[PDB]
Amino acid sequence: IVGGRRARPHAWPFMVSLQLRGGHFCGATLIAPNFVMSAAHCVANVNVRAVRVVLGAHNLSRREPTRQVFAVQRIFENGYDPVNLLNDIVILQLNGSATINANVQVAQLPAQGRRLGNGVQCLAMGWGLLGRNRGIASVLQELNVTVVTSLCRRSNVCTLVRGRQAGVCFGDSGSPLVCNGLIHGIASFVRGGCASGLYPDAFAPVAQFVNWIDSIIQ
Amino acid sequence: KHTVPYTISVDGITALHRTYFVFNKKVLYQEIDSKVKNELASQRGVTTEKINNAQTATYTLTLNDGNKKVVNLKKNDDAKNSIDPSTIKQIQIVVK
Ligand SMILES: *[C@@H]1O[C@H](CO[C@H]2O[C@@H](C)[C@@H](O)[C@@H](O)[C@@H]2O)[C@@H](O[C@@H]2O[C@H](CO)[C@@H](O[C@@H]3O[C@H](CO)[C@@H](O)[C@H](O)[C@@H]3O)[C@H](O)[C@H]2NC(C)=O)[C@H](O)[C@H]1NC(C)=O
Ligand SMILES: *[C@@H]1O[C@H](CO[C@H]2O[C@@H](C)[C@@H](O)[C@@H](O)[C@@H]2O)[C@@H](O[C@@H]2O[C@H](CO)[C@@H](O[C@@H]3O[C@H](CO)[C@@H](O)[C@H](O)[C@@H]3O)[C@H](O)[C@H]2NC(C)=O)[C@H](O)[C@H]1NC(C)=O
Repeated sequence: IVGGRRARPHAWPFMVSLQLRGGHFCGATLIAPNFVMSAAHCVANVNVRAVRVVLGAHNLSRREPTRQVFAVQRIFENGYDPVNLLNDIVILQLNGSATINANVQVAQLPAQGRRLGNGVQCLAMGWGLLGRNRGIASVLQELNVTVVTSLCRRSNVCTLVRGRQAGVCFGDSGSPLVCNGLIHGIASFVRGGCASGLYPDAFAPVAQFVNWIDSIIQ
Repeated sequence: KHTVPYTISVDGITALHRTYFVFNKKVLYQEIDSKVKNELASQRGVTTEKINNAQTATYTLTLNDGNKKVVNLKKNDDAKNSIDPSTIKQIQIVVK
């Protein structure tokens, strides 16, 4: 997240870190005790058995007893197209069920088909780069953004910070976009580099996939 | 064991996952080309034809000294040349 602020510790207990070799590479969202939701491009051709699903984290540079760690048992997808990053969403079944507590909770999703208009105020978050050509954050970051439709495909939810250069950046893929308490987006891609102040950030539109998500997580 | 972050932009679109190449002990540029082209195909479905029909298709090494080397994915005259992988800071792969 470029141009954001540190989140309060465990402010967003559904926030997940996906790690390979002890390094964060993508975010995810806890949507059931044994399921997380992320971007399909995060796991499309990786060593899945090595992925660690880290719940209850806040500061990736500290040892944290609040954490619960799981493995990926199964990958569910729905028409992912890597050429154009369409339907960039995956549901990952865990090898166990999280214990719900103060630091680990499931997110709430919108109703199928619900579309957000221009100007809706949302919050983006993640452990991605703090600047361009940067390194991963230590502390979870958050960022006030606004939904926009200009330069956005109907198959995406797009957001912008008006008046300054701020936005999601590498390592933020897979992280939730929260809008009035509900997860409406999964961070997917940027155009013109991170925090261009020109192109909006693009998220996979969670509300278009809710019936499918529900059929998997019950 | 040196790790080098890289990004891929195709038709302006850049996926946001944090990705590294893992390699002191020099390698041929060809070894880097193979990995770059394979990940272009693996991550964004970019084919040999897409590369050949793009206006531009390159990857740029940003070195730790601050210099930048542009490698053409169409033509790599430096394929058989060598480079110290530990001198590389990041790689920007760009097809459009
Ligand atoms: C769901 O998966 C997690 C993730 O662990 C993965 O790690 C690989 C290597 C594989 O062996 C398998 O365990 C998982 O795919 C499991 O968490 C791990 O569980 C094991 C054993 O329960 C732990 O091993 C222990 O580690 C310490 C040293 O760190 C040893 O001294 C112990 O003797 C013991 O071997 C390991 O610490 C756990 N890893 C993490 C990151 O927590 C989890 O058990 C599993 N859950 C279910 C229900 O299957
Ligand atoms: C930057 O974002 C935060 C949080 O945004 C998230 O939370 C909600 C409110 C919404 O924006 C949503 O899309 C995201 O889920 C904003 O913090 C919130 O600000 C309001 C007041 O401005 C807080 O007060 C609450 O709202 C009503 C009126 O709206 C008040 O009467 C009550 O006092 C009530 O407490 C609200 O608690 C905050 N929400 C959280 C989670 O902290 C923040 O305002 C925004 N910054 C700017 C400049 O817009």
